Amino acid sequence: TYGVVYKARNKLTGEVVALKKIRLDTETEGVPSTAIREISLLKELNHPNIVKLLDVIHTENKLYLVFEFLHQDLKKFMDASALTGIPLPLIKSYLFQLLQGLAFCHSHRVLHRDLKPQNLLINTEGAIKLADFGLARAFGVPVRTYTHEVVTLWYRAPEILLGCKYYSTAVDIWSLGCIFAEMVTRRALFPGDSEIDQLFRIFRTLGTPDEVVWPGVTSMPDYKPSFPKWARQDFSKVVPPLDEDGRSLLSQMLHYDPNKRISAKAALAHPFFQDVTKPVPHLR
Amino acid sequence: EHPKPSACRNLFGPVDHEELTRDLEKHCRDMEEASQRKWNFDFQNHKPLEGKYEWQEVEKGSLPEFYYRPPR
Amino acid sequence: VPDYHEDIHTYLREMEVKCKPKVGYMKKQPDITNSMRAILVDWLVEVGEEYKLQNETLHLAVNYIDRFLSSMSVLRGKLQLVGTAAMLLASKFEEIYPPEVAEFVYITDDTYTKKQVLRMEHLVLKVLTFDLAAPTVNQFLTQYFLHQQPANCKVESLAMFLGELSLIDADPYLKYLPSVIAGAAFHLALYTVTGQSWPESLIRKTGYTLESLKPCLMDLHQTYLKAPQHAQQSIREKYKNSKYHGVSLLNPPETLNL
Repeated sequence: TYGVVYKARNKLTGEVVALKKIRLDTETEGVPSTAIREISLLKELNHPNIVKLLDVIHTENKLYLVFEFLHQDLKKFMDASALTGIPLPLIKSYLFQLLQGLAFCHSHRVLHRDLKPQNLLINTEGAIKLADFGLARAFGVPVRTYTHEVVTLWYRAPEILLGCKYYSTAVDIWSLGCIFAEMVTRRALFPGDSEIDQLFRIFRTLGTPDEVVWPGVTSMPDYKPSFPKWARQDFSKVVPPLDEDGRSLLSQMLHYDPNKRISAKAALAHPFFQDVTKPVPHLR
Repeated sequence: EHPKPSACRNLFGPVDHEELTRDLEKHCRDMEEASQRKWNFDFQNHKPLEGKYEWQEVEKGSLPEFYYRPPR
Repeated sequence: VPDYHEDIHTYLREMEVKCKPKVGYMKKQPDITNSMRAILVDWLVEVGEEYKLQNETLHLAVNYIDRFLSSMSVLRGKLQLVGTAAMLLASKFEEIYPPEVAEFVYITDDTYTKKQVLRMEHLVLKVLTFDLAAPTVNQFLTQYFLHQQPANCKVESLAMFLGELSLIDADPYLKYLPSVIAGAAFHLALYTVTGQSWPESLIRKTGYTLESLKPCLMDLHQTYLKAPQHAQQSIREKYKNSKYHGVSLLNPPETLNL
């Protein structure tokens, strides 16, 4: 409550550790699933774009996790930077860094779910790292994990809202595309109140998902042909301050087909990423 | 119902409950040191034990919300 | 994912050696024998069939015990505790809705109290260092399945049967890596129902040839041919149902030309 966090710096030229406390009721199901899954999947992952789970300690009624310390989440930074807007080199850096971490996670059989801009942590060095792995679930192939509809509404893929049976690696790419398109304008693209209005907000920009663009939409459950015939908005207005190179990448990574959305390992060779360097933010 | 026919079946007869309890308890409280001294922190009761590490109190502000997120 | 599949397979191969029990770890145990491990795993399968648990949990659960009994000693009496806690820790990692503790206590006929199933999962999670994600013989057959013709039924179900028959007997299946056991299981059912041998697609991807699975094949056939006469008959009954194409009643092949 009061001492909710004990952030401990190091005196022997070491990193900064932070303490996350989990209180165990020890009455039913033992330790919760949301802790076991995160602890198991956050130790196999070691990339310079992921939080390092430095230590785990489990007492008779408490469970402490010693994490690396990152200064400012993306949400508060971009709230404070809304007046001047995120500079183009800075967002280029924050995209070339997150895509690396996402590709590494996908190649490491682990699937991230909720890429909320509150789950992305930056520091003074310009680095960025994925933070929250509680909803992460290892797949092996995308036909192993089922569906439970837990991810936050504003960042659900159009396939998840309609209801599927198995996930894929395109959910993370969709969320990453939303964040990219959203930091250029400093406005959440699709702030729907519920799933139905979220769908109606998605269709307004990318055009109604005709069978020409989406082969597997007609037979999809929770899809109906009584859908508005909204046009495909011109991308020159959806995000005005983008360069000529950035026109294509936002469109490929926001694609409809879950088997077409550009893979993270393939997004790093797209002509948008040609000259990327890391500046320092406003004191993190 | 008289308990499930196939699954409900004792395997290796009776056991000693008291000895089992003390054996589990020992090891439960044995988990100390090499972490309590590595992080020089009294993890038993959330006490910042003195040492090289500088444990500090942090207000909920000026800090990412990831470090005090209640489980859902 | 055909983009990341190669990297996932390489990572799985690399990780298969860390999450491995030591061979011949149990003869050192002064209270239990293989006739007890087989009984425990049999009871595990019977429980899993009566709770609608996913087949991935079983393969995981029997792994944790193999990484627990070879690290910390256990008496004869509290082995069922280890099995129950292994199921509890496996189901809270692979199942969407983990069953409650009271149900597991009810399963063992109220021999272990609710506070007793815990304080053991308390113990298991630290001896393994919280490394629960262990590659197993289900996670490898899944990768090998998508190369045995685009559409082939009754192959992805007998192979699972031969993979599950592995866990019952420690001798001599505790030596082969999961990637070799899965390869032998895949190339036995395929020869049983279809006829083609070890696919050429998976002899240039996994690196194994059909010569370097001969020990695994000769170990798996004997179990295939004796399964109806085994002392623990629950997996055969489990796969007798029509959910898995009823392959448990298929005639085993007699001889091989490998």
